[PDB]
Amino acid sequence: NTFIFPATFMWGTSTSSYQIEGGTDEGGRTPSIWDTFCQIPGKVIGGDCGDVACDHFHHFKEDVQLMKQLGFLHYRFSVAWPRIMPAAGIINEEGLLFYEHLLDEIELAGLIPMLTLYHWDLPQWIEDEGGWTQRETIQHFKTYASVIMDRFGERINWWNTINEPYCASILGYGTGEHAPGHENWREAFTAAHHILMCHGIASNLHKEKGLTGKIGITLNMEHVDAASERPEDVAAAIRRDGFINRWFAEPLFNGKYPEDMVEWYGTYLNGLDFVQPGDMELIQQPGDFLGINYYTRSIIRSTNDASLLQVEQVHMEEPVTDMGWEIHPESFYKLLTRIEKDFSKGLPILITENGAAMRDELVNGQIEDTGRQRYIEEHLKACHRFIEEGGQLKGYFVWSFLDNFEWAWGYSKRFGIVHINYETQERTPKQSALWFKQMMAKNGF
Ligand SMILES: OC[C@H]1O[C@@H](O)[C@H](O)[C@@H](O)[C@@H]1O
Repeated sequence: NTFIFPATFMWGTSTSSYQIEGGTDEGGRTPSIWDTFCQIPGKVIGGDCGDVACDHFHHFKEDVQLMKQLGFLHYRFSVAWPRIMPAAGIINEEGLLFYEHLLDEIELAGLIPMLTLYHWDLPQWIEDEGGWTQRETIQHFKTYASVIMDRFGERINWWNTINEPYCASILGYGTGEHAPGHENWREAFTAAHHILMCHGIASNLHKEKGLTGKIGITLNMEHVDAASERPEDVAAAIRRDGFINRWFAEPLFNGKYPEDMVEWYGTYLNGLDFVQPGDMELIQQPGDFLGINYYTRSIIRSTNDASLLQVEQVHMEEPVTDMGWEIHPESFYKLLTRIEKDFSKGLPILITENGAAMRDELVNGQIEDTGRQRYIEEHLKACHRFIEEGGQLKGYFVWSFLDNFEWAWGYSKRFGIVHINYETQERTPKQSALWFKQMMAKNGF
C-alpha cells in the first residue's frame, strides 16, 4: 500500500505576488486592482488588504532557504505587474531588481523556478483605462511580458502565463467577487477573451525570442456532478462544467468557445463582437504543459432564478476544509482522467496548485495539521492512480508554502504548509511540511 511517484516527477511549492510580498508602496510599486478592491466595504472578510501580508518582499532570502531546508527542488511564484510597469510605459528597474535578487537566491539554493506572469494583480492605472475589458490592455501586457522575458528567460526553465483566467474574468468583472469588482457579464466574457489572448501573446513572445523554458497556461478546473438523475439537474451540471472548464479549455486546445455556452449566454456575448480575426488562433496554443489547479468538486442542481447559469450548488457538509470546501479526492482522479481524454490528450499535465485551509492551532511550538494532511496525501493518491494508468502527470506543487492573504477571505484562511505568525512575521513549518519533506525524500509515501 505504498505510493511511489516517477523518478522525474516534479515536486514543488507555489505562491502569489500580492498574497505574500507586502511592500505595496515600496520600491516604486503602484497600487494594483486588489489594493483598491480590498478597501471596498464587504468585499474582503474583516476588511483585510494585502498590505504587508507575509512581508516576503523583505523575507525572501529566508523563505527560499526555508524551501531548501524543506527539500523542495521547484518553486512557482508570480511577478507583480505593478512592480514592473508602475505607470504607462516606464519600466521600474527597482521592481525588476527585486525579482532578479529573488532568482539569485533560488539559483543559489539549487531550486528550479517557474515564473507566473499574471496572478490577478493588474496595475490600477490599467484598470482606469478600462482594465481587461479593453483590447488595449493586451498591448500593455505585451510590454510587460516582453520586459520580463528579456531581462530573464535565460534562467527561467518554466513559464506559467496566466493563472486561472476564469477567476480574473468571471469573478473579477462578472460576479463582483474578485477585483476589480464589476458585475457585468458582457464585460466578464470580454475580459476572459482578452486574458486568454494574453496567454497567446506571451506564447508568441516566447517563440519570437527563442527561449528554451517550457511554457504553458494554468487553468483552475473542477469536477462537476449532478445533484440527481433529474434531467434538468444533469443539464444544470453540463452548464456549470462549460462555465468554468470548457469555456477556457476549449479555446486553448480546440480553438473555439463551447457552442452550448455561447448559445446560453445569448445577448451577453453581443454576437461575439469582441472576437476579432486571428484571436482564436492566437489563444489556441497549448504549449509544453497544461497547468491545473484543483481543490474540490461541485454538485449541481437547476433553478429558474435570475442568475446567469440558473444553477444551484449543493453544499456538502461532509469532509470539508475551513472554507466549507468538500474534500473529495476521487473527483480529482476523475477530473484528471477527463482532462487527458479531451483537450490534453497526452500533453504533460502539471498541478500548479492543490491544498487546503484547515483551522490551525500552535501547540508546543508545532502545528499538528493532521487535516491538511489527510488532504494532501489523499489527493496525491488520486494523482498516483491517474499515473500508473497512463496519465501524463509530470509534477505537483502544493499550494501555499506560507499562510497568506487568501483574497476575499483575507487572512482568516490559512493555506500554508508553513505557519506565519502575523504579529512577528516568524515562519514555523507545520507537520504537513515535515511530512512533505520525508515524502519527497522517499519520493512517495
Ligand atoms: O482558495 C484560494 C486559492 O485559490 C486558487 O485557485 C488561487 O489560484 C490561489 O491564488 C488562492 O490562494
